[PDB]
Amino acid sequence: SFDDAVEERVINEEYKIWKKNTPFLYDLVMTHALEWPSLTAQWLPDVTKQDGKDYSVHRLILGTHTSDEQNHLLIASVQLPSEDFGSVCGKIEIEIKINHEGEVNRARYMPQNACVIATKTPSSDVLVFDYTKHPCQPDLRLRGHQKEGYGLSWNPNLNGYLLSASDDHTICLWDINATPKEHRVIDAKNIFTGHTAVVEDVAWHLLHESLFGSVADDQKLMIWDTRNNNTSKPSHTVDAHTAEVNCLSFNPYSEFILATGSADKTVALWDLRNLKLKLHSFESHKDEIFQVQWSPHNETILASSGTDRRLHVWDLSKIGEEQSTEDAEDGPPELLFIHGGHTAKISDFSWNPNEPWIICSVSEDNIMQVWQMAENVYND
Amino acid sequence: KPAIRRLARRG
Repeated sequence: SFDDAVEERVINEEYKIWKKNTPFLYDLVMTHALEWPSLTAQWLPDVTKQDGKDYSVHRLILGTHTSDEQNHLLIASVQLPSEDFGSVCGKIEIEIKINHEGEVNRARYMPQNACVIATKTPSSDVLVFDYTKHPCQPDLRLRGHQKEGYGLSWNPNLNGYLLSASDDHTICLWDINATPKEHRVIDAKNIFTGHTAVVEDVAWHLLHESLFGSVADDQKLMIWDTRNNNTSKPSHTVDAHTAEVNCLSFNPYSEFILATGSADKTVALWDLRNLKLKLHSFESHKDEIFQVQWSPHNETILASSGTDRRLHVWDLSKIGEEQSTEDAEDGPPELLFIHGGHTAKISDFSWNPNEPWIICSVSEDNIMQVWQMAENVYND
Repeated sequence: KPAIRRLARRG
């Protein structure tokens, strides 16, 4: 296809430019190439150090994608710089591994116990593993629904309470510490219907154990309160976007601020104190936005990625301040950085919780990048 | 060199 070739040519040509600019825009850039593409990515909490070594070791929960051969749940170790056969190892290796029935849409560990890893299967089953019970048959199977799904979310204030979004217009909620299991299976403590179409994502409120937000193709954002009796009455419903909403994420330093990403090429800034008013809209992306993560370190900056192969980093503070037309190009003032090291759609990304500004993004070309934008791009 | 911020803006 002509349009394909043209695209490809632009992709490759810009990527050359990128590489050449690398030393100016970044302080760290690693580009590993997994055996199989990953659809998920999340940094584990822990960090491992050794006296003497000029690096610390961090880890990522990755996944494999092959509708052909065997799939796996992966744990990758990564060597990151410090303040400053039998041969030394590559900076990136795969420590743990676990055969997985079908690609891994998402893989997220449980806050209260990082050994517990929840999984989203291309099936209808939501799997749970303990990467210790496997030094593969999952330690838990979660009934709940019929269609496949990506949305997945552990409750920080309620050990075990996990939520999942699905293509069957519903949201399940199981307690992993579920009384009994009747054959490694937990049915579903609740199922939230109230949603016109496919639910794209789900997210527990960070501080209020009985709250969470859903987002779906029915272009709406719904806030829920498990304490309610009707599993159809969402505490609130917001006409968040024009197109389908693919994701939502709560700000780590707030109890009211939210953020959603839609196919409408937009990221909406929401405040629970008044879901009637959309605080602001981040524009610049040129395609669907499936990911939106806040920096675990700075309350004012968040990131977004999608089909345009670009990862955008925005700084709320700069929302407003006037800018010169010849500068007001490239994008709005809230736009702080654009990462264009990826050559395909970015399937997922994660902020390193321990090393401010280190981020890990995964692409469909099975490429994995661990980068960190130049300090002068955000300092001074 | 605040053109790095500008450079970062392009993409």
